[PDB]
Amino acid sequence: SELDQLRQEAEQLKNQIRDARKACADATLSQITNNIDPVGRIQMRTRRTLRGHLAKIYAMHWGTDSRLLVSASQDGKLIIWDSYTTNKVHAIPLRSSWVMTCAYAPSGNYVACGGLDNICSIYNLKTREGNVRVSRELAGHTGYLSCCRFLDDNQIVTSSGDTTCALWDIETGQQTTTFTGHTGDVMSLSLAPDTRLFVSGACDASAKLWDVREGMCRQTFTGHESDINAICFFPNGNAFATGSDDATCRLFDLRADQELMTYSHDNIICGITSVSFSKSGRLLLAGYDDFNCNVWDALKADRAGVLAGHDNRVSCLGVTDDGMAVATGSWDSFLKIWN
Amino acid sequence: SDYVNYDIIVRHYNYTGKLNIKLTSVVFILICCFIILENIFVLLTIWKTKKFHRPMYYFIGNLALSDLLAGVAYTANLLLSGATTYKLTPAQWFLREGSMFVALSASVWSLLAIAIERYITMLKMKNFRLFLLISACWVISLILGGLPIMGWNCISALSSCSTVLPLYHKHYILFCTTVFTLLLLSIVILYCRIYSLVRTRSRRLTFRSLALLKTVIIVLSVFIACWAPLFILLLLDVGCKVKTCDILFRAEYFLVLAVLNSGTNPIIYTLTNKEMRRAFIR
Amino acid sequence: VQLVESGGGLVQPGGSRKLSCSASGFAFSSFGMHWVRQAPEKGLEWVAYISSGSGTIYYADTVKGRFTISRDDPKNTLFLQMTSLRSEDTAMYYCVRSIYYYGSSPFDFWGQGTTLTVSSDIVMTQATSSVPVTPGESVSISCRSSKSLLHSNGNTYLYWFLQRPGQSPQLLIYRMSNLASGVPDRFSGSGSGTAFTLTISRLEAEDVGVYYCMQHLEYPLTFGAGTKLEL
Amino acid sequence: GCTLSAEDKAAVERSKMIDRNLREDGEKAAREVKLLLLGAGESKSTIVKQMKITGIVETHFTFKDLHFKMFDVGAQRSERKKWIHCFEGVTAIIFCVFDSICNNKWFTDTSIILFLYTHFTCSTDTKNVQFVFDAVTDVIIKNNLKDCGLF
Amino acid sequence: ASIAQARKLVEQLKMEANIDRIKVSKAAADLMAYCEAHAKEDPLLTPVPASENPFR
Ligand SMILES: CCc1cc(/C(C)=N/OCc2ccc(C3CCCCC3)c(C(F)(F)F)c2)ccc1CN1CC(C(=O)O)C1
Repeated sequence: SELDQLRQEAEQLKNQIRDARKACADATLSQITNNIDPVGRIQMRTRRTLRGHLAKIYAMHWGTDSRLLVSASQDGKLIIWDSYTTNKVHAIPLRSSWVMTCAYAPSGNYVACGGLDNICSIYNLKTREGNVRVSRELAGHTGYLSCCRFLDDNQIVTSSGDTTCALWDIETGQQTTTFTGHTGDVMSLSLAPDTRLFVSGACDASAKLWDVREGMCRQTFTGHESDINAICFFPNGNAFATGSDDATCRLFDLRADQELMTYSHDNIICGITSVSFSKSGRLLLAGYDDFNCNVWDALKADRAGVLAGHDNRVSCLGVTDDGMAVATGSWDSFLKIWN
Repeated sequence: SDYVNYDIIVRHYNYTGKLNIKLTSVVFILICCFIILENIFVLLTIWKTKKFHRPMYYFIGNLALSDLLAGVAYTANLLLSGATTYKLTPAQWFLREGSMFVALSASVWSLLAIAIERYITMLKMKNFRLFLLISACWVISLILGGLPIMGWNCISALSSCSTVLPLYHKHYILFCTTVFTLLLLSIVILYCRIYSLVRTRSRRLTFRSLALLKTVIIVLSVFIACWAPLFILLLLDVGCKVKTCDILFRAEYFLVLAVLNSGTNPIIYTLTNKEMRRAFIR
Repeated sequence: VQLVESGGGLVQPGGSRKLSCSASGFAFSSFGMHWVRQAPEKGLEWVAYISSGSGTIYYADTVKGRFTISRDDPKNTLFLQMTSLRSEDTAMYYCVRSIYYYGSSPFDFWGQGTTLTVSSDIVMTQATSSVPVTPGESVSISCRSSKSLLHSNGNTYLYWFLQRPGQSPQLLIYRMSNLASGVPDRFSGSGSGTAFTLTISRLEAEDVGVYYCMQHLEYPLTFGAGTKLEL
Repeated sequence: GCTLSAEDKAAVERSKMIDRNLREDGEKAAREVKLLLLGAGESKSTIVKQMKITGIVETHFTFKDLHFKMFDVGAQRSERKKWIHCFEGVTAIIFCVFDSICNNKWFTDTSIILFLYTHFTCSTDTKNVQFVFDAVTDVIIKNNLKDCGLF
Repeated sequence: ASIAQARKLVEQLKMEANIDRIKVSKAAADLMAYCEAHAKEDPLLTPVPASENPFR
């Protein structure tokens, strides 16, 4: 009985929200902003090529000094690099070879990783005995493990195919919060600069915005057609960019709760594997199934300044804090530095 | 001598019997144009397909480049020789001879490089040998090429010249015959061993097709079909004296069979590969 | 972590002797080792080197070709073999621990020593042989260089060590400005190329001894005379 | 390398040592076979017992100088792609007793072993090990011929 | 069974209903401001002399 009434209430709420969003759709981003010069042709080139991985690369992550890097691949290894001299600093062997993600601690003391084993592991770098050892193992998710990011030396947040996300306490080892509400497999997430919010995209084609402190769903976002593969976050703290399997990436602003602009081209009919921004928010960088990493603008919606060197699919790419370099890993087992 | 005196040419053509001795040129030029087009096309296709940046297609590209060099050298020998020889120094004469020998040597060596690598890959499984082999090929070709200037010539002992080439001792000819025999035998044995290995390891136990003979026959047959007449003619030349054999003057027609291999090669090493054909489709 | 070494005593002229060092508590095969000596009244003085991997070996110009250094990784022990001992070589000999990658701290653990008795390059000079001190007062020490220690890559390879009356040396400041782990935070040091000063705040007790400065820019490694605080 | 300090060369040496150890591991691990076991609802353990036998559970057996590792993802019986994101390069597949499996673009050239290549299993049919060994050897031969252009 | 699910959905939508929105032109001005403001430290957008680069 109450089901029909609640359905009608949900329909009314949906109509109200749609009309509230339409009440502010003044014009497109392009129309108000015809005052922008294109950056022009942007050409980069391989300064350094990092060699040593023996299988496909699935994830990388920069250190916070803009000089050290961690990378993970299916040959069951986790390497730390010196990008100035191409030296190798550490190499860490993993228990399970079906990994999917990794992170580095903003202080320099810890790294993390995980995948199909349903566990997230934590590694201490600065020990008094001169090696790297495991500090923690987090257990309690039911599906596989997709993404993770330290907040400090004692707090990490982690997403799963359970249709759930969680917050942990590394000292004890328990979830201090859980976030339920999706329907399909959660696939990605990005932290805000102040580490007080986060975003996460899933298989059910939607997204949701979450608050760490309180712990309930705040906002949601529709606009794609297939599942969501990649999500990053813009420098303001108000934006985040998706990249999906319908061959599209999209931009947004949280305070206006409506999609703004797309990034597509008919010559590309593949899926986006990864995204990332640049300091000014003037260089969106997106990898693709079709072997080459494009370089998009942000406001004028129209360009792809290829970074073509790789002979297979691109999995992952990221830019430093000082903003002077870019790395890409690939299914061909190479890492490359660019500027 | 001074390497610039003009009496050497007259004296040697006199002792030979050719001093008083063009549609062919047109036909051969069209052949060379076809060869150049084939080899450029093969290179251009391998370059622009990222799935092909592996050692195999590198060796294939080496063979294409060697064919490309052979064609232009043949054309240059067709033009710069003939009536232009009398008014030409012995320097350009030695230049012409070395330019012709080096490219044919390079082609026959690149074939052996490709044949050697395949045999190793048949060691069942799943940057050093590559450069070593390619450099070996090119360097040994260059070294063996230029020996006509390095003190081998019949400028001093006139009774030991050659009917087809007035200024080579028979020793050069014998040396080249030996190396050619060696390389041909090695290529034959390598491919027959590859086929025997697969035939043994598959058709020994019944499991729950090959069609590998269809390519070995083609490769071996075209190779031996093209190169046989020139090899036998150069061998026969040694056993005859000057002003003796009237067939020794007929070497103008046997060279095109040797040069025609450089145009056959792309077809064979492409069409039997199905991925290469579907790469040519676009 | 511990490094215990033995093999000392006294010998007749000419002669020979071997020394050894036993390690326990860390990953011995990823570190590189040193031997450092000290005469019964003078300063410190370096002897030899060996890398992790056994690829590089260095020797001091004073006795090069008459000593020998070697290791044994699977059982975690270090050796030094020396022959034809002269009357000068009477001193105490130490074993020091060291590791190099981007950001490591070298020279950060010393052993307990062992006593032996027998019957151009950069210069580093300590300011004053001894200074009178009073508790609770800020105090400062200084030594100086001949060449510049600053490199093109942007570092400055000068070091500071402290030795309390009756113990082994302890690392304080590495690569001229960085403070080692387990050190009270009241120390600090800086300087300008070729001129350097170590400074202490709120002078405590148990901070009596001799302060030393070492350079590590090019082999050989060189020491200063020492600067003793009196209390 | 003349503008290197005394401390930069020590870093270079340890990087070289790391490279050596990586190459040894890779040479060791390049010669193992990975098999993805699949099957319908209770259509599978009958084989899993015959060879003397939360999270991905993976088994392990050896036979005639080939190192075999088999995996199971049968817990997820719903339409599965967030596991096919990561199994793209497997050597073969083993059924036990279909449109989505054999008619996908990433499995364009991926054979599949079948149990009712085809075979019949009985109580004492220990030949179920020789059969899978033979099938994988045949897959490997085809792979090698296709790589070296000879096919 | 489904009563709790429907109630949770209704409450979540009701929570999402309220928001102090803004106008799109304000968002555009803010983004264009953050871009034109902090340009010069965006090297992958602005050349840097080769003598001061850690990557040659
Ligand atoms: C028609 C006369 C003629 C003949 C030639 C010859 C003999 N080429 O032989 C290439 C070769 C290359 C390589 C080898 C082997 C060694 C290296 C590995 C491969 C096999 C051999 C070999 F001998 F062993 F078979 C032969 C050149 C120019 C002229 C044109 N002259 C006529 C005159 C004019 O036209 O006026 C100029």
